[PDB]
Amino acid sequence: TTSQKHRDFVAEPMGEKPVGSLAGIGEVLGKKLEERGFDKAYVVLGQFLVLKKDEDLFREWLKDTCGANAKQSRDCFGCLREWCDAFL
Amino acid sequence: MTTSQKHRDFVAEPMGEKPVGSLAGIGEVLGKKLEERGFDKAYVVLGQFLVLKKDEDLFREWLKDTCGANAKQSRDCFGCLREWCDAFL
Repeated sequence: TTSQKHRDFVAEPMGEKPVGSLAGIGEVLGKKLEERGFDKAYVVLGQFLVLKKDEDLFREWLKDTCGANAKQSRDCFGCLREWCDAFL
Repeated sequence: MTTSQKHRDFVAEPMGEKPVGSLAGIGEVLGKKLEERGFDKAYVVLGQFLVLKKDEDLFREWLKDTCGANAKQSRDCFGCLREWCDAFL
C-alpha cells in the first residue's frame, strides 16, 4: 500500500521539490540529507540512478547516509522507482 | 537551432533505457570508456549530473576524468542533459 505523499510525488515532475517531498523522508531524515548535500529530491534521484536503480544498494546507501529505517527506505525507494517508471 | 540533431533527438522525449551514446557529445570512443566504468545507460550519466546538482564545472570535469572528453564533447553532453531536465524533470 501507499501513502498520499507517495501518490502526490509519483504524479508529477519533481522539479525543485525539497528532499522532504519523498515518501519516507520526514523532518529528521530530511535535515540529515540536507546537511550532506542532498537538499532537493532530484539529488536523491541522482543517487538512485547512479546506483542503477538497485533496491538493496540504494536502501543501504540511504540508511548509511541519513539513518533511514527499513520502512522509510522502502517508502523512499518505491516512490523514486514509480516516479522513474512514469517520467524517465 | 545550433544544437546537433543528436541533442534535439535526445531532448525531445524521455530517455528510458537509451544507451549512453544517445547523449550529445558522446561518440563511440567516449561511450565505450563510459560503459567500462559502469555508465552504460544515459540515465546513469543523468544520475551523476543530478548528484552534482547540475553544476557545469563539476559535471564537465567529471566527464573529462572519466572518459577523456574534450571541451566541446563535455559542453554538448552537459547541455543535452540540462535541456532534458528542463523539459522532463
